[PDB]
Amino acid sequence: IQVTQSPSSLSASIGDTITVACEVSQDVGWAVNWYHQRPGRPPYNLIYTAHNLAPGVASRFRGSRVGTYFTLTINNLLPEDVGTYYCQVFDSFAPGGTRVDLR
Amino acid sequence: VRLDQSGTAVKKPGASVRVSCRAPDSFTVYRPRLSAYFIGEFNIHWLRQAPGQGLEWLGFVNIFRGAVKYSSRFQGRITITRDTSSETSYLDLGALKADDTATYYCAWDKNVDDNPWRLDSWGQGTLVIVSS
Amino acid sequence: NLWVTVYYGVPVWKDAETTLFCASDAKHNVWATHACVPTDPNPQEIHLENVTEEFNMWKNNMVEQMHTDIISLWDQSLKPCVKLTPLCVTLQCTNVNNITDDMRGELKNCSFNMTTELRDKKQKVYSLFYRLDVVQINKEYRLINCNTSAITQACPKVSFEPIPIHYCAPAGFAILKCKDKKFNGTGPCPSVSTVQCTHGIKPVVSTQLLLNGSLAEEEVMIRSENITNNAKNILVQFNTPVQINCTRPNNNTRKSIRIGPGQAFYATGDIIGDIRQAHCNVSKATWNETLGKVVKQLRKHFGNNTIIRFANSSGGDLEVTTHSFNCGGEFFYCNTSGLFNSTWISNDSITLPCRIKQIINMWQRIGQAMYAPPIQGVIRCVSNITGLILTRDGGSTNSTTETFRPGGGDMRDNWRSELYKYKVVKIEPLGVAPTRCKRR
Amino acid sequence: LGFLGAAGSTMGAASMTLTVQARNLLSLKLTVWGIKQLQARVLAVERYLRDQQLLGIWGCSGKLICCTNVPWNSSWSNRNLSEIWDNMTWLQWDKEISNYTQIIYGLLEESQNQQEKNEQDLLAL
Amino acid sequence: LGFLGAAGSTMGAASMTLTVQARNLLSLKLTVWGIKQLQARVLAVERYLRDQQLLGIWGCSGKLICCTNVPWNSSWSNRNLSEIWDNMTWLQWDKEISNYTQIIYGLLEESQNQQEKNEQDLLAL
Amino acid sequence: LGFLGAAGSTMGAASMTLTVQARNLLSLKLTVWGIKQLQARVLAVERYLRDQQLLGIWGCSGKLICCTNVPWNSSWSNRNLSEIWDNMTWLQWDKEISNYTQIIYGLLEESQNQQEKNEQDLLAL
Ligand SMILES: *[C@@H]1O[C@H](CO)[C@@H](O[C@@H]2O[C@H](CO)[C@@H](O[C@@H]3O[C@H](CO[C@H]4O[C@H](CO)[C@@H](O)[C@H](O)[C@@H]4O)[C@@H](O)[C@H](O[C@H]4O[C@H](CO)[C@@H](O)[C@H](O)[C@@H]4O)[C@@H]3O)[C@H](O)[C@H]2NC(C)=O)[C@H](O)[C@H]1NC(C)=O
Ligand SMILES: *[C@@H]1O[C@H](CO)[C@@H](O[C@@H]2O[C@H](CO)[C@@H](O[C@@H]3O[C@H](CO)[C@@H](O)[C@H](O)[C@@H]3O)[C@H](O)[C@H]2NC(C)=O)[C@H](O)[C@H]1NC(C)=O
Ligand SMILES: *[C@@H]1O[C@H](CO)[C@@H](O[C@@H]2O[C@H](CO)[C@@H](O)[C@H](O)[C@H]2NC(C)=O)[C@H](O)[C@H]1NC(C)=O
Ligand SMILES: *[C@@H]1O[C@H](CO)[C@@H](O[C@@H]2O[C@H](CO)[C@@H](O)[C@H](O)[C@H]2NC(C)=O)[C@H](O)[C@H]1NC(C)=O
Ligand SMILES: *[C@@H]1O[C@H](CO)[C@@H](O[C@@H]2O[C@H](CO)[C@@H](O)[C@H](O)[C@H]2NC(C)=O)[C@H](O)[C@H]1NC(C)=O
Ligand SMILES: *[C@@H]1O[C@H](CO)[C@@H](O[C@@H]2O[C@H](CO)[C@@H](O)[C@H](O)[C@H]2NC(C)=O)[C@H](O)[C@H]1NC(C)=O
Ligand SMILES: *[C@@H]1O[C@H](CO)[C@@H](O[C@@H]2O[C@H](CO)[C@@H](O)[C@H](O)[C@H]2NC(C)=O)[C@H](O)[C@H]1NC(C)=O
Ligand SMILES: *[C@@H]1O[C@H](CO)[C@@H](O[C@@H]2O[C@H](CO)[C@@H](O)[C@H](O)[C@H]2NC(C)=O)[C@H](O)[C@H]1NC(C)=O
Ligand SMILES: *[C@@H]1O[C@H](CO)[C@@H](O[C@@H]2O[C@H](CO)[C@@H](O)[C@H](O)[C@H]2NC(C)=O)[C@H](O)[C@H]1NC(C)=O
Ligand SMILES: *[C@@H]1O[C@H](CO)[C@@H](O[C@@H]2O[C@H](CO)[C@@H](O)[C@H](O)[C@H]2NC(C)=O)[C@H](O)[C@H]1NC(C)=O
Ligand SMILES: *[C@@H]1O[C@H](CO)[C@@H](O[C@@H]2O[C@H](CO)[C@@H](O)[C@H](O)[C@H]2NC(C)=O)[C@H](O)[C@H]1NC(C)=O
Ligand SMILES: *[C@@H]1O[C@H](CO)[C@@H](O)[C@H](O)[C@H]1NC(C)=O
Ligand SMILES: *[C@@H]1O[C@H](CO)[C@@H](O)[C@H](O)[C@H]1NC(C)=O
Ligand SMILES: *[C@@H]1O[C@H](CO)[C@@H](O)[C@H](O)[C@H]1NC(C)=O
Ligand SMILES: *[C@@H]1O[C@H](CO)[C@@H](O)[C@H](O)[C@H]1NC(C)=O
Repeated sequence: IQVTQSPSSLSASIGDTITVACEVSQDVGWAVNWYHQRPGRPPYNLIYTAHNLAPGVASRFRGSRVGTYFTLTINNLLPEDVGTYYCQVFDSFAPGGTRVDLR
Repeated sequence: VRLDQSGTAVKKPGASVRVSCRAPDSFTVYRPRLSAYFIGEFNIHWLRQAPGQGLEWLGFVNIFRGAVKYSSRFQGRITITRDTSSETSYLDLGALKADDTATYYCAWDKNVDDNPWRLDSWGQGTLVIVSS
Repeated sequence: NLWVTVYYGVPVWKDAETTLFCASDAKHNVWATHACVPTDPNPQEIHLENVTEEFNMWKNNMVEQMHTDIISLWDQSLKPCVKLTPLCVTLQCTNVNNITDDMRGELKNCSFNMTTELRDKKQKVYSLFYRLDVVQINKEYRLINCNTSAITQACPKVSFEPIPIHYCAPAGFAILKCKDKKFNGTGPCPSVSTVQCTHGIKPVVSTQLLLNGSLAEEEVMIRSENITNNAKNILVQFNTPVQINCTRPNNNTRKSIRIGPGQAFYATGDIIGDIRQAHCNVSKATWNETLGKVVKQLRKHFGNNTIIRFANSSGGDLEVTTHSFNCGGEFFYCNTSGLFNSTWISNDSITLPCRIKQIINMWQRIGQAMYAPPIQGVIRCVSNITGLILTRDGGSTNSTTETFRPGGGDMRDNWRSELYKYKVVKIEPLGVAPTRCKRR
Repeated sequence: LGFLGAAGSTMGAASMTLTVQARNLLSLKLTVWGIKQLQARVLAVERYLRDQQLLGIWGCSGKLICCTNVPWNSSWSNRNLSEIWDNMTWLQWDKEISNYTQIIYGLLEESQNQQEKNEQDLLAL
Repeated sequence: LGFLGAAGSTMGAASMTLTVQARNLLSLKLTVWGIKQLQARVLAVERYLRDQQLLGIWGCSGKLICCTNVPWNSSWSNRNLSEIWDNMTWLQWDKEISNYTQIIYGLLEESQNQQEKNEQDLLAL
Repeated sequence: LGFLGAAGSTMGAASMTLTVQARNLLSLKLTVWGIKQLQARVLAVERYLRDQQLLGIWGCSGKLICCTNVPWNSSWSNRNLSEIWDNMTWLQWDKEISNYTQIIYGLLEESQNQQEKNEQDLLAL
């Protein structure tokens, strides 16, 4: 089960809106999780099953599935959200991830 | 749940490394029907991250009966176990190469049917360095 | 012009969950069959037509309910039995005589100082224990479960042999049974028939091979939830049984030890005759043919040009790595590497070594552990074998050689095979329809 | 036939053999089996009694088929009578009315009560 | 009289004292006495409900005695009315017709359902 | 309104909202809470069954308000009809006739039995 993530990296200023795309070569249903890792910090879940918020995460992240395409909307970005986002499916993990930093 | 982890480690190539992840007061659940404590069916996943690149999945241990399952390309050199009495999980990685140096995370999975492969709580991460 | 009218006795059902009761047709046994209401000799099975119902074996409530029910039966059965707290004492253990090369240190001759009838004088008493049941500190050994959980000895009178039990929903409820032989795990089942009681369900206890199960009516069947998932166990159901014997050739003799005023503990006394390893015999040709059938039916889910490799268990506790099952009253843990060794690509009988444990803690419960009583004489138990619990190991996308190993462990997956074709429905005998009538 | 025999059949066949399943709506220590069976039996009696309550409040006690005096509001289902009674089985009909039961139930009881009151006022003369 | 008072009496007396012996068909820890009492009460309720449902199927609910629409086949019994109602006790009659009970019950059930369907069809006008 | 809404109201007002409060007459291991809940459920069912049977014996099963055939002896209460139907509440009326309650039940039962026997005799011809 191959999993790819786009874009490799992206940047946005404070308070903007961003999206991250995850493409799965197979139809894995809604079982998609996304994980955010701040630099020098173990990652913590924020969205599970691709449309239900994790415990203790702000509501500015909203997931969405369109077929094999998966993405979530990040609104009103604030500068504690700079880090690396990874989309994981089943056993596989997205190589690289997406680095988000302010410009 | 709190996931304490062992301290940083340095080993030599070709040796073995042992990493311990502790999850106190989380191996047992309540079965209100019988009204007795049981060992939960949670999965202790193990993840690794090389410096610079994204995370990778080594294996997981279902602690109900010590069932395990490793990744394909690590098989034959990684052994995963847990101790229910100590409520801990042990990763034993053998024959480390130069490229195996990295930070290892232990992850907790409630093994809920609705949410497959979900990790809630993560350990502080143990950095293991291999060199001569 | 139209008016509503109610219709009692309407044939309308809904999905629901409700407690169901046992029913078996007639010695005390661990399943309280003496408490089950007797079942009628001829169940009034009713075929249906033109009716399609969605079935979801993996979200079925019956399996979880019956697992809880079995746990309760087990706990309540062993509750009024002799305690074994005093056995947690220092043991002087020596290696045991006429033993082959497969019993080097397996059996330990352990003596202790259990109290006599009156609780004032100690008496030196010897017994035999299996090496998996002692821990070192001649040398000193202690019972393995003497620092984690208390031990209770099952009463020797009650038997653990599985006995078929029929599940009957209460009045106003029905059990829908899917007769579609090609019906896989989840989906609509066009040929569904109602019934009041389930067929003979044997609450067997096994981990890797579904002993004494129910056979599929057509070619071997594979079932899974999200078979793409690695974790989800891959249920198998054989069309044709694979005979298996799994006997113990020793002749251990029981001995009673008075550990208190009335409470007696049974210990493995002297063994008459020599000592040989317990083994399982499987006819190689039949197992090979069954594996060929299962790989033929398994290639469908992955492709015709894929490679399937059967490997032994990955590892873990003794009850998962080896095939663990009850027989006659003795628990067996049998090396299964002999079977899952093939590498399928596009007369003689195989023998599996076995070991015997006496402390059993299935459905791990923090605080209690059963001491299996010894069984006198040789024990033989022919078993049919009906299904396997395989799990697909992960694989890098570059390669196309899927490896299957006999995992399992959880008894819910074990029991989902026996209730794979059953559902519970609540009848709703009230309905409203338009009609030309108009009540006076 | 037998219990739930016409479950998949059309409206007409089911509406002719109700009583085959109406009659099958009703058919020691404190161990696990004992308490389980007792709860099952009590629950079955309670469900049948709630059903009897709903039937009695509509003034159709003891009748498998009874008629009412309220209009069939087309907002529920404005479909042709013949196609309803010759095409759709009871299950699909329920799946197309399940959203609209409570209201009609209430209507029934209200009408019934009103009717009873009126009847009483008629009989006092 | 009282409960079961007319048990030895003939048909004439018994068929007029139904209510007096139908009035008494229905009248906390987990101790042995407690569980026995609870099971007894549930059993009484279940028996009453079974009888009442059987009455309701034959369209005679709420009536002590009701008339039906199927005739008395002489195969069941050839005894004439007069000696039946002035000569033998209820228990004797029950023992005489006990082994014929299921088929006559089925006959009443089918006839009541058919009569209800016919009445509905007639009322459709 | 809802359950018990018009309890303190007049007979005239309360005698038209029977259904709204008659509808609400019917609405695990062996732990203390479980056994208490089970006992409560079976007790509620038993009480309702007693009341329903008492309705059924007087030939009013399935009727919220039924008319009878037993005369109202003025010894029970000689008050004018309009007075008791326009001023009192139901609680006061029940308190007034509390001690005159078994006698009227017996009279009702005998009257219904006699009426049923007469109806059967008439239906014979
Ligand atoms: C899968 O299903 C198969 C069914 O074929 C099970 O096989 C049964 O296993 C049980 C467990 O051992 C067997 O029970 C034993 O049978 C012995 C043979 O009994 C026969 O022969 C004697 C004369 O020698 C007759 O008197 C008797 O009536 C039988 O005709 C018995 O000797 C054993 O006795 C022991 O238990 C009894 C209580 O049951 C004690 O009183 C005795 O003292 C002694 O301790 C025992 O009864 C059984 O025979 C097997 N076959 C059948 C057809 O039942 C598998 O066990 C099962 N596997 C799993 C995993 O569930
Ligand atoms: C486990 O260990 C116990 C303890 O040694 C064994 O029981 C003992 O077996 C010996 C066998 O020689 C008994 O010796 C006796 O010797 C006399 C003559 O000295 C002889 O007449 C007797 O017939 C018997 O052979 C001994 O009494 C007996 N008990 C004790 C307390 O020592 C037991 O056999 C061992 N079991 C196994 C399976 O090895
Ligand atoms: C694998 O699992 C997923 C979810 O665990 C299934 O996706 C469906 O998700 C919706 C979400 O609203 C549920 O309502 C459905 O019940 C799910 N389907 C099933 C069959 O359970 C997905 O279908 C599963 N199978 C595959 C092949 O992806
Ligand atoms: C109970 O006793 C057992 C037996 O000694 C303990 O298990 C051993 O623990 C040591 C601790 O370092 C390990 O080295 C051994 O490998 C363990 N033995 C086995 C067979 O696994 C266990 O830890 C004790 N439990 C408690 C709570 O004290
Ligand atoms: C079990 O059979 C059902 C039959 O409907 C399968 O459900 C669909 O089957 C069609 C074709 O057979 C597929 O195109 C759909 O993708 C299936 N839907 C879902 C939700 O699975 C079902 O897939 C079968 N399951 C297994 C494990 O074989
Ligand atoms: C297994 O041991 C038992 C117990 O001794 C044997 O049963 C009896 O053994 C005694 C001697 O120990 C003999 O005298 C009896 O004749 C035996 N009873 C019989 C044969 O019914 C039993 O024979 C032993 N099993 C084997 C295979 O030898
Ligand atoms: C299981 O199979 C083994 C195969 O070796 C059997 O062992 C032989 O059994 C015969 C029976 O008379 C003996 O003569 C031999 O000495 C045994 N060993 C060997 C190496 O042949 C064993 O008996 C079988 N057991 C069951 C229960 O089927
Ligand atoms: C398992 O044991 C059974 C019973 O001992 C074996 O079945 C019998 O085997 C013998 C020896 O060939 C035959 O004569 C019998 O006809 C077989 N059936 C019965 C009912 O006795 C069976 O072969 C064994 N399984 C193996 C060795 O794999
Ligand atoms: C599964 O098979 C492997 C080899 O095919 C077994 O590995 C051997 O394990 C024993 C002790 O467990 C060692 O002494 C050997 O050196 C191992 N050899 C190899 C090649 O790994 C493994 O034990 C088997 N597991 C089970 C549960 O049967
Ligand atoms: C289970 O059976 C396998 C069969 O291969 C055993 O593996 C062999 O064990 C012997 C020890 O008697 C070693 O000398 C061999 O090197 C092993 N071979 C392989 C391929 O592993 C194994 O020991 C048995 N027991 C367990 C627990 O797996
Ligand atoms: C299932 O459907 C079939 C066809 O939809 C039903 O067959 C009808 O049977 C009646 C009884 O003789 C005929 O009058 C009709 O003409 C048949 N239908 C057609 C289209 O010809 C059948 O009755 C339905 N029910 C069952 C239980 O099979
Ligand atoms: C099993 O059968 C296959 C062909 O069906 C054959 O190639 C193989 O040698 C047989 N034996 C084993 C142990 O696989
Ligand atoms: C095993 O399967 C066969 C298949 O016909 C069946 O006859 C038998 O009863 C089953 N059980 C045993 C113990 O043989
Ligand atoms: C008992 O039988 C006699 C027969 O002469 C009858 O007169 C009497 O009434 C019977 N007893 C009762 C209580 O009916
Ligand atoms: C209470 O008393 C007032 C006084 O007239 C009356 O209008 C009303 O209907 C009575 N009942 C309720 C429920 O308010």
